[PDB]
Amino acid sequence: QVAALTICHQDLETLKSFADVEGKNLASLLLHCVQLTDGVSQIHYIKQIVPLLEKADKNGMCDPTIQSCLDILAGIYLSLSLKNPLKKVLASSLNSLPDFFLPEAMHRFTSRLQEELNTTDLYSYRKVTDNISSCMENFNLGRASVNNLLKNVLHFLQKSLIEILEENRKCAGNHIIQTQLMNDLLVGIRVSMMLVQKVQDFQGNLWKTSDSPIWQNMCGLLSIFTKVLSDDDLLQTVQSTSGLAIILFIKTMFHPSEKIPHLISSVLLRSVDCTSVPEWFMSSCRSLCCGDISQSAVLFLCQGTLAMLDWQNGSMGRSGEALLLDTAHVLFTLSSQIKEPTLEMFLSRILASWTNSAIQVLESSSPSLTDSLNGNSSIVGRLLEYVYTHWEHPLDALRHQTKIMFKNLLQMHRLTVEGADFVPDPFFVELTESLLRLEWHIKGKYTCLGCLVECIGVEHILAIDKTIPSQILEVMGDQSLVPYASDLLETMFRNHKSHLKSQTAESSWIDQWHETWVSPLLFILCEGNLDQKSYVIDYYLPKLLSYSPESLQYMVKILQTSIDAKTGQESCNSRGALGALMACLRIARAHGHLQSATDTWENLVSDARIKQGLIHQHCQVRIDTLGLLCESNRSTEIVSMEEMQWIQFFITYNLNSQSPGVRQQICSLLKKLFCRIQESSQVLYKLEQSKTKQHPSVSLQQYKNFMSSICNSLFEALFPGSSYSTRFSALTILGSIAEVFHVPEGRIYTVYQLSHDIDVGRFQTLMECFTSTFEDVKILAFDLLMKLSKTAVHFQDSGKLQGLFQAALELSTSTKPYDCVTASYLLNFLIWQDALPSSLSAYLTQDRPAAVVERNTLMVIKCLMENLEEEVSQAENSLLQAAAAFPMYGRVHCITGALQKLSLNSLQLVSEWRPVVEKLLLMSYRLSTVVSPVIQSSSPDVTAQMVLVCCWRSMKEVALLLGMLCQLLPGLLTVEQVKEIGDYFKQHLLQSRHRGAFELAYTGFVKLTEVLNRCPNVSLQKLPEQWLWSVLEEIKCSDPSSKLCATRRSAGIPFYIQALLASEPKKGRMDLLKITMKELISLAGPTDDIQSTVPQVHALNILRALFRDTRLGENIIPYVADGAKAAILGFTSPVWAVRNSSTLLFSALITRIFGVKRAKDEHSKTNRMTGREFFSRFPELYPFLLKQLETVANTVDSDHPSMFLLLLVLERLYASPMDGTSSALSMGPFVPFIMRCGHSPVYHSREMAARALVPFVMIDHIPNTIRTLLSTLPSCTDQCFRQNHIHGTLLQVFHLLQAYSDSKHGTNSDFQHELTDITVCTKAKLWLAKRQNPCLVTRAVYIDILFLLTCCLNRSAESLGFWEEVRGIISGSELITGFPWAFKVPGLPQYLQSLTRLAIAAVWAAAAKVPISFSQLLESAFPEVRSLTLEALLEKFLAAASGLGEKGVPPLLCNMGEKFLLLAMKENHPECFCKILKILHCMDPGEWLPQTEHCVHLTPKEFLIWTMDIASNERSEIQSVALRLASKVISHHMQTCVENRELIAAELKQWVQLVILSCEDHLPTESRLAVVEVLTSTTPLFLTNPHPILELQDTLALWKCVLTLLQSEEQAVRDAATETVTTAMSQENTCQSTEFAFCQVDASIALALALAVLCDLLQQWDQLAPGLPILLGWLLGESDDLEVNFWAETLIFVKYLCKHLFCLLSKSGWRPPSPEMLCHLQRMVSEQCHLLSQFFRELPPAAEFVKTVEFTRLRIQEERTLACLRLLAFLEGVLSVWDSYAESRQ
Amino acid sequence: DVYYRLAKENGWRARSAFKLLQLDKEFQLFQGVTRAVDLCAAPGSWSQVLSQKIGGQGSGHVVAVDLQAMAPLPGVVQIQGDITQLSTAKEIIQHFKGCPADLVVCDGAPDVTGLHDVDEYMQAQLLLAALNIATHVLKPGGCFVAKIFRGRDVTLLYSQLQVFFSSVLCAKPRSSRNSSIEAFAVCQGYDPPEGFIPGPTRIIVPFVTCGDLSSYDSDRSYPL
Ligand SMILES: Nc1ncnc2c1ncn2[C@@H]1O[C@H](CSCC[C@H](N)C(=O)O)[C@@H](O)[C@H]1O
Ligand SMILES: [Mg+2]
Ligand SMILES: [Zn+2]
Repeated sequence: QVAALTICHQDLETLKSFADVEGKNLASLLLHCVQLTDGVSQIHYIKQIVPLLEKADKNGMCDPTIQSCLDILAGIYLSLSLKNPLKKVLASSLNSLPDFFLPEAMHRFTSRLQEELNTTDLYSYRKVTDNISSCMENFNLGRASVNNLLKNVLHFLQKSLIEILEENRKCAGNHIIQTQLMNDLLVGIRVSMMLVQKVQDFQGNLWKTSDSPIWQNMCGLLSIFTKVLSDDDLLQTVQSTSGLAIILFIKTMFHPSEKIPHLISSVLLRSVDCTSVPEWFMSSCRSLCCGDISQSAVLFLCQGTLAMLDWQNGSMGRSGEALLLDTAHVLFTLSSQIKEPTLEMFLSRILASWTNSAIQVLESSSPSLTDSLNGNSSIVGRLLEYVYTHWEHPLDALRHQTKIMFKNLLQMHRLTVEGADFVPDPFFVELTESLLRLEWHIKGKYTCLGCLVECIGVEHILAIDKTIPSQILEVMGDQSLVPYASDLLETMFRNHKSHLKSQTAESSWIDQWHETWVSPLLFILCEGNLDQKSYVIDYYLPKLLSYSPESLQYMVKILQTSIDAKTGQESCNSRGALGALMACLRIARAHGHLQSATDTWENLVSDARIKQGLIHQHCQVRIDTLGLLCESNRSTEIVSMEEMQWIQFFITYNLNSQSPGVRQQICSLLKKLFCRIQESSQVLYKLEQSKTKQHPSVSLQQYKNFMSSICNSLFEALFPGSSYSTRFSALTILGSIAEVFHVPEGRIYTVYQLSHDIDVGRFQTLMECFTSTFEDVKILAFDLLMKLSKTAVHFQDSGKLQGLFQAALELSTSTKPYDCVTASYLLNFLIWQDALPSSLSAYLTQDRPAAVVERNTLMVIKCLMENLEEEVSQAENSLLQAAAAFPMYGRVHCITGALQKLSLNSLQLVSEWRPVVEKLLLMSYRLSTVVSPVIQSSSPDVTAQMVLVCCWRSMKEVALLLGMLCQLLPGLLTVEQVKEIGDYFKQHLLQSRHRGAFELAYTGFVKLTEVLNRCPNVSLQKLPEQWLWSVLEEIKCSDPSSKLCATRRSAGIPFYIQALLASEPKKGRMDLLKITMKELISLAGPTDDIQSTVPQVHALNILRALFRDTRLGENIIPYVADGAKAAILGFTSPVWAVRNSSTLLFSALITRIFGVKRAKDEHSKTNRMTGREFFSRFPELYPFLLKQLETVANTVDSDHPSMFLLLLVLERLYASPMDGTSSALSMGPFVPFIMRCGHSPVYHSREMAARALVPFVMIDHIPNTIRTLLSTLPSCTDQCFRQNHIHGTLLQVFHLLQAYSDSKHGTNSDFQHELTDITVCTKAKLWLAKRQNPCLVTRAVYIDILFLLTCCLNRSAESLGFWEEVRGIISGSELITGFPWAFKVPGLPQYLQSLTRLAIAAVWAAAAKVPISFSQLLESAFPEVRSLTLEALLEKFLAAASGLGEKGVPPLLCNMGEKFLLLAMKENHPECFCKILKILHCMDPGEWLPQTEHCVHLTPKEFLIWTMDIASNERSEIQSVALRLASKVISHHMQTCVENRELIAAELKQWVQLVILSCEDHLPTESRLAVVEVLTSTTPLFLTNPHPILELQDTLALWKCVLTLLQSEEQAVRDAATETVTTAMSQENTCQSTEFAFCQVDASIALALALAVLCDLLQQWDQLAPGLPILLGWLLGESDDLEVNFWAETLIFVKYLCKHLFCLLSKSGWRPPSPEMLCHLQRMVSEQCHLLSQFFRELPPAAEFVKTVEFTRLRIQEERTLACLRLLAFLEGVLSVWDSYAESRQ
Repeated sequence: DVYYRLAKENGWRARSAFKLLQLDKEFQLFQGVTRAVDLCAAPGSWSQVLSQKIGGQGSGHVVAVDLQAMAPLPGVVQIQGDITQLSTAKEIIQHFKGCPADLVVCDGAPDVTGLHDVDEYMQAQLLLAALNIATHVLKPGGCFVAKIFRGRDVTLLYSQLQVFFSSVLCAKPRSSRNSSIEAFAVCQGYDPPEGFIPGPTRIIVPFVTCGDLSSYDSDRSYPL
């Protein structure tokens, strides 16, 4: 879009006085140009302007016609805004004027500019400044003009700036006007800087005399700049630009140039002597001298110093270097004082600029500066401290600037040590080693290592540790670390390739490169876990393939081999090879690399491989194969026939994907495919009309057929009862088709049009998608219907549309809470296609389609309003029937939904829209008054629950409607109405007293408040601040008798405050926040008054919300510390409420400070920050915390303390591993107090102190700390024993030892000596574990320490003495003796567990080379001793038997079958019984089943009966374990002898019934997992047996279990069932039923494959005759015969079963012999058809919308019965019932 | 989940009702209970379950108490007040002179913040108050069910609870969110200390109020 050129009216005659009818002169061209509208031919004539002037280079004196022509050109140019490209157009044109005409144009354009400069309108100043700006850039016409008018332009700039400042200070209160004025100031300052920089007049002195007008204007400008810099109520951009300008002018205006660096230096140091500066400087820059300038002023001045001075070439010399160092010093001083967020961002930018300037200076500097700027200097140390403190700042700009600073620091050091011999500098090596000590979750580690890699080369980092690539790849399974790891790895291998192609110049280097970077990648791709695979494919693999595409050939050859060897074995590496190959090929094709070969290759992909990938079990493989087919580098490449067939195959099965991400990726790739079809069809058409390949008309026909069949599939996927994912996918892909093929409607040819394929019935189904319970489906259907052409009344007659309108009106008043959504969508559809009935024209009094949709909206809204008014009146009469018959919220919802679609800002019938809005507000208030008393209070054939539903839904709808109406930009909304709306929101949301109307009103109020901010009326935009003040002074004198409630976290007051604070412009000014936080922090402070509790309570309730709101975000940081103090000081208050509020606020503060949790469980170090970062961000907490800690420590000895919160904070701070300098704030002082906190008489405090002490101790100091901590324990003969002190000391040493063990485990070899010292110290005080110690808690902790020591000693190989001491501990324990007194002594179970762990450790130690034996541990009377022993035995057996690992049971557990067999019958503790059964399952039945006869007096058969009885009765994990055991026993019986099949028959039937039982619900997921595992293990025996052992009913029952679990709602069961299906299809007699043998497949196709295998077996067993009745009974669904499921569709099973039955009967021609067997089926099916006709008859009109659930279930049953009729009719060729039902229905 | 629906579909005031029922069929809480106390029932779903399973006989007496107000039920007496306050404890115990309650349930929880240590602290306070009420009311061998927050360290709570009860079990029903760390301690067989009144008490009561071991401390070397 362009703006039409305009001209001055009185110029017309002026240009008419020189025009000519013939049109020879330029004047006629001007006439032709000005009288136009298109801004395109004007441009052409503008070019031809130049030749017209060129063709008159003979006169020698400018023609007056040409004079007036150029004058009018100048006037037009100066009247053109900068948004118009024509302005630059004629600028460029006049740039090429002939040299003869220059002087007159100069003079006259000068005159025009001069008279422009004399304007005095304040708001016209911006245009003049923009004109001056334009005359500078590449416009030779204006450059000379302004060069001739320096005095005038400078005077204009000065006066304009002064006047704008005055107006801004006068227009206080309105912030839009102020914003415009600030922008004008900014453009003025920038233009002034441009002028000074870019005018060839300021060079030389030539004007520095005091009398020069230029000099005086410059001094005035400098004074204005200083005044605006020192100001603080302006935008910070203005002040920063002012500082730049100040430095530029000082540099320009100062005659003794060599003294400029010194003078500026003093100005920065605030040490300027007022008696030595020149007089003009003192006059203009009085603020700069004589002190007292803000910190922002100094910040911006040093910014300007760095930016606007010549640092290169050493022009400023030694004084320049001194200025550089002084600026660094000033910046570092400011860094510690600045706390405003925006000022911190500015300081980061300025520090990065300082590094740039240091680079430039250092390139030619003096040797003295080298010493002061090298990497070991103090300045660089401070810079590194800044970087380490700030790389993880919340603000993104901060972090980016820190990255720049770090890179520049390394460059500075390189420049300083250019006298280098060998590449690896000691500084770089030390930095690298220090960085490599950080954890891999530290995000700054990656960027810093990348910079270092580019500095010193990756070969040295690899030499330090050559497993780094693998370590980086192992974190790639965690998203939000993937980008950093990917970038680091990319930097690494780019550098490595550049290094290998160095001196060693051959071709073999690539091999090494491959084995460094590709082989680990292949291993991850084939065998990594799922998340790791997805993230590596999405983020890392494209980078590697793009950088080195010739590596693709290497990868494929490796993967293809691993594929083929798979067929040799009929391994995981051979199993993941297909997915990796598909990922590599998809990436290669999408980037156009060597794989761009016309159906994806000649031989890389085969039909079998592609079909296997497209249907694979892993979502990633399916997506990668689909992407290989769908997306290509060339956007118009032909889609081959093979790709079309594969895509149809894919669509058949992949419409029910459950992951929303997977579904979205599928839809996007399909859209890409449709775009390719559309774009290549145009190429085909072009070739066709252009009268190897296949005659493009053939390909066009193929495209048409393909698109038609795809649409057929998509519309088939909309069957009744279809899942949410399948409707979502179908509607998404249909909408994508409608959008993609809607392109060439302005064109001539289109290969496909969706509208042609839309029948009446397909339109009916699309509208019926409005009844889905999910709003996403409603939205997608609405969008698709709107995208179609000729749809409104083409597909619908008037009567049926009237029925639809009646249906929507009826849904708007239904008691079901979500029918109103359907009614709203239906009504919007009728409105936006002009399908409303004609009677609705009777509501209003009387092409622009906006006008007709507005009229329709008005009519429907008026109808709804009439109904609503009547219903509200009757509700006022009596609310019972209103809740029962006509709840009023449906109409309100429909009205709001109708309004939501309009553009409220651009209505056109305001005369009609005003009274309707008035009535709407009145009825909203009436309804709210009716239903609110029921919602604050309790209740006043209609239950109270539905009354409450009506009431709160009405509340919500009214709030949303008011929030909608607030967007009319108050006009249709008067100021009184807005005030009343705000009052309504305030009356609620502060008096609700209930959860309702807290979050209900908040959304509407937020909408109103944002609108109120953006409003230009001044009287309205002052409302939020006034409301904030009102509520604050309400808070102070709360008077607990008020309506405000303390429960529900507060009386909605936090929501009110949040909404008011939301009005503040984003990052704009945030002045309400400062006031609110000052007042709330003051209120929450300690109060002498007892009555002052409630104001202190609400504050902590409000503050909490303010500290977690996302909008306040980084603006709330400067208050955190204060808030923290409050919380902590509020934890010691005697009142309970203050402490509870303090706890909640402290939780919010912890989340705000340390961030959201990064992983579910471990929280190793993911939410901790170093002491340096924490105490740099909140430096006022270091004294406070320390002081507070000391206090509580001194309370411990001399006795609700706040020890808990202090320790909880302190536990999340650790010491920085790469602490280049010693800890400046030195967390060390905390250690003595933390230790003393361990002597608290509260268990939790002792535990917390033990946990918090760990981060504050260096690892190398842990041994000495442990020794000195142990030395404080009392010896056995001492006389002072304090149990709390001993327990705390023991907890501390236990946690310290645990931390010590988890490091220095294999890294060191010297810790053996330290461990020897530790164990000597522990042996010195072993007495606390024996029976002399009376309390069991202390014994337990000491025994835990001993056990940890045993674990350490075992893996680290004196020890003999330790072991005999441990044996002495165990032998004398109550584990052998027993507990004498029958009193529940504290700590007993914990003590028993500790003893048991130590005893088991002793037993293993003795065996591997005895105080107690496994045999007599298992006989102890304490269930927990038995449980621990059984757990140890179970893990041994599992690791030795199930997960063999080339191992066997240890020799000590060889003959335990009898023992466990006896225990199983003896045990009564369920938790141990389950473990006993698991152990029995783990052993070979051939070794313990024979012994069953005499050990427990049971034959194997009756033992099996016993196990099945257990499995039938229990309903916990023991059920699944018992089922597994019974199945194992049965399998053994069958596999040993052939005589068992006849003596286990009844047991086999009972087992089948048990499996069926365990398949059902009310059982844990483990039961169904166990069923699937059992069936998988016994497929070749009970499922695909060539000669079945069970009866046919039992075999089919097992198959039915498999099929019903394969449709389970939960993913693990489905995956396991697919594994069962793979086993079933992979058997010897079933390898031909399908083509996916030995393939793992998704559940969707697994259902079909299982049915295929079952039918093939039924034929193979030759037992089809009694089989068909059962399968047809499955088809009928005997369950009904008359919570939503996100995966299972009934009709999918019906369709697959019917299709395979047809295929079986066709290939067999089975022809049932006896009709009597099927006669029963015909009887029941005919009865069902009769009932279905009866039910469909008595169903009200438009039942698809009024009776959706009944209609849907009837339709599903009808589809079942029709499928069964189709099969029966095929078999009998009773089609009479078929015909009668077809006539009754159709 | 599914129980949020089933709470609205059925006559249950909240989903939490299904947590109580699923704890019967696995522990047989309602064996012979006649009078029961309900602590911290926000809408009253647990009170409703108890009334329908005990008060269905007719003589069942149920006392419910909460910090907020509740809609009254037939056969249940409601009390509004902080069970931490001594006055509320006294007025609760006022209902049980003579015949003691056979069952005491506590569903309370603080405003769960998300980080689990503070939740354990606050829940420990609430459980101490609930345990005080229990020991002051229910008959020996009785039942005490209490919501707990299973975090990293739960040994102390189990140790303290084991002292007063024969059996203590930790259960997570199906209705409890799998992401949530809540659980239920079911305490079977109220077995109060012999010398305990609402010797042994000097060691138990300090340890139950807090992990106070300042009863085994001595001013002379321990006897052998
Ligand atoms: N100190 C205290 N005194 C009394 N009730 C408390 C309390 N702290 C928390 N609560 C109560 O604990 C409950 C948290 S959820 C309660 C759920 C309820 N039992 C049900 O059947 O669904 C709320 O009722 C809250 O009021
Ligand atoms: Mg509500
Ligand atoms: Zn002075």
